[PDB]
Amino acid sequence: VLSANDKSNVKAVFAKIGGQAGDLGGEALERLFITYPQTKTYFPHFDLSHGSAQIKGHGKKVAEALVEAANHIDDIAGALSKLSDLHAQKLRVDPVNFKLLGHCFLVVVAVHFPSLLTPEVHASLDKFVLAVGTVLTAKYR
Amino acid sequence: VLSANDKSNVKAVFAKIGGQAGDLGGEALERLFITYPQTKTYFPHFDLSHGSAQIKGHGKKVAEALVEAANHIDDIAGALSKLSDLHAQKLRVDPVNFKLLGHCFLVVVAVHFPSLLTPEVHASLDKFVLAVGTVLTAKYR
Amino acid sequence: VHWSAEEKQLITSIWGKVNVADCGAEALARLLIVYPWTQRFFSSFGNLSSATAISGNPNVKAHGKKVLTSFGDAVKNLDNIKGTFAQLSELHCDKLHVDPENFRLLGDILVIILAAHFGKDFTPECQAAWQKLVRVVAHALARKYH
Amino acid sequence: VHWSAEEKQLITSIWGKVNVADCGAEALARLLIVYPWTQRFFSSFGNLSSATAISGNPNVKAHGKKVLTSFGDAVKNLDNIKGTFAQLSELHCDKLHVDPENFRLLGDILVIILAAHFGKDFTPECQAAWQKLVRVVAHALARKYH
Ligand code: HEM
Ligand code: HEM
Ligand code: HEM
Ligand code: HEM
Repeated sequence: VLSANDKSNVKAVFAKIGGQAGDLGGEALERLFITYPQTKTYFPHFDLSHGSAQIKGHGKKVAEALVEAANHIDDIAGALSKLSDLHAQKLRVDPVNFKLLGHCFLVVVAVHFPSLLTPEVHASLDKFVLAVGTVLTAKYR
Repeated sequence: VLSANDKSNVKAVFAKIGGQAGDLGGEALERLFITYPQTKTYFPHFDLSHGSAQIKGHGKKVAEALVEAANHIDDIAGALSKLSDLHAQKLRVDPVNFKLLGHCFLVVVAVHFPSLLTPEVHASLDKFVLAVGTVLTAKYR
Repeated sequence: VHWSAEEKQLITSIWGKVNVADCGAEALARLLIVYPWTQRFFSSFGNLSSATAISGNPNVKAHGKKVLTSFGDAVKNLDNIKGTFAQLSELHCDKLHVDPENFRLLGDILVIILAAHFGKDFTPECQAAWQKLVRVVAHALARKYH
Repeated sequence: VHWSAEEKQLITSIWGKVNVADCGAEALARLLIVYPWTQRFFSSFGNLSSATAISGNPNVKAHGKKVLTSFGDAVKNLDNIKGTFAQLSELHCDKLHVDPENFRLLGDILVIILAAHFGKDFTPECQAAWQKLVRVVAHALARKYH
């Protein structure tokens, strides 16, 4: 579970990464389709070619719910009410596909924002994204 | 998450398996050490030889917290307050070692109580033991 | 990759007593219900929006018989699970993209389902012997990366 | 088990720029903190009850250098990861009993730690190439069952 310092290190970081989203949330999905092609099965409607307006733009959407999900660090289930259904009942996204995205999100922050993500911050950030998906799988687990 | 019918099928079953605990909770640990020797590393203080007073008796303890954990189906974190620390901070039990036990628990009920554990009941039971451990790992996740 | 003597005799002294039909739908109907992000690969299977239907579809019915019919190919040929499910190692990878965990998950459904069909005659050792057989038929498929 | 041309050139055009010492404790200090049920195997390592200490122990310090020194044995010999970590496949199984998941977990710590040490010069393709290298050094050890 997140305690204050979890919830607060996960704030600290999101107070810096406020700058960029279609620049940072967007780089973790290009990292997802490249390292894990397989997850391209969820997007036949999409173009996945290096650079497109879909991974830029749906990219910019994924940061938001993680940014939003950070603003409501105590009640995230409700703060991601629609999303958890659209992912768990409708699209039916295999559980593991979250850890990879979650982990994909860590890389991009390790890319651009090194000297924030210290080991402890790493932990918090992990527990967070790692419970962001939990609340997205809610419907099946 | 558990909805009513989850919480109620998980009652139904525990209203039958009330009969046996040092007879049923005890058979899922003999199943654990035999299928997964490795988990014998947590018990150097124990005798694990087919039949002993330790796996009978610590066995009888594990059912209880699962029986207790069933009686408080809404607030299980508190209902297993001590345990989650003694397992997560002290002994430091590898997360996966729960699913195996959890799964070990399913077998024994599939052993003795077939025509309860229907597919749906299986699901509920799964979600339950599968969230009993979650609340036991709480401290690390 | 090694098979101790009593193991072989045990996975068969309990294999040939399996009703490949009845425990066929059972392993599959259970896997669609208790792990429903898996129904995503069976959209071409018809109406699967209820246990009653997941238990009861004809397509699911006779895909099960096939899936468990694939474990009899593990049992008879206990030294060469490589070669047997090598073509299914591909189809469960390059064609569909089914995450290793899922296999290991059907694996347990299966070790649960006979533990219900055989009662006391399915003993801890016997379970030690099958949940092991799972982890290898499970792995034979897990190869097209490695 | 196959290594496409640009992959080899890439896991090394970035390997030799690794400070085996500094990114050594880093992968390990991170793995003890963010996965602390793992500290259980390092009780013979001294006081590990704080990040400050998990970062700062001498024993952890010079076990790291060793652990990452084990990945240079993957890089140079990219066709034979079988043979290299075959003795470590045992010691990470029959001796200690470390669940496969844990490896895969150190694996990610490691793919995170250079993504911090190399910034923009560690690109998605490059990541595609290492997180892959993880999954194989990760698997070489995962064998004493299979
Ligand atoms: C960090 C965890 C995740 C977050 C925060 C997230 C966020 C979002 C958001 C904000 C949407 C847009 C909803 C809309 O406007 O309709 C969405 C949809 C979607 N997500 Fe995720 N998601 C996550 C995990 C995943 C994973 C793991 C996958 C699978 C690999 C996935 C695949 C999809 C797909 C296919 C859509 C629908 C796209 C479309 O039809 O336009 N998501 N997600
Ligand atoms: C269904 C999940 C579990 C339940 C309900 C459970 C229940 C319990 C209970 C009731 C105790 C006794 C506390 C006491 O009297 O001091 C205990 C202790 C213990 N448990 Fe578990 N446990 C679970 C999972 C696990 C797992 C997965 C492992 C590792 C394989 C494990 C290993 C231990 C050990 C080593 C002790 C201390 C024994 C002793 O020192 O006497 N438990 N657990
Ligand atoms: C791990 C044990 C498994 C075994 C032994 C197994 C075996 C088989 C067999 C015998 C077939 C028939 C192919 C043919 O006759 O052409 C098949 C195909 C298939 N399998 Fe599996 N399978 C396993 C696990 C899984 C899992 C975990 C999934 C998904 C989560 C899955 C999904 C499928 C699908 C969708 C097909 C194609 C059937 C169709 O055309 O609709 N299988 N497999
Ligand atoms: C997956 C990547 C890993 C690699 C490449 C690796 C490599 C190594 C190396 C080089 C040694 C030194 C043995 C010697 O010189 O005698 C070692 C031993 C050891 N490893 Fe790992 N290892 C990995 C993962 C892990 C994991 C996941 C754990 C536990 C969760 C672990 C725990 C240990 C322990 C406790 C030792 C013995 C050190 C001692 O004596 O205290 N390793 N491994």
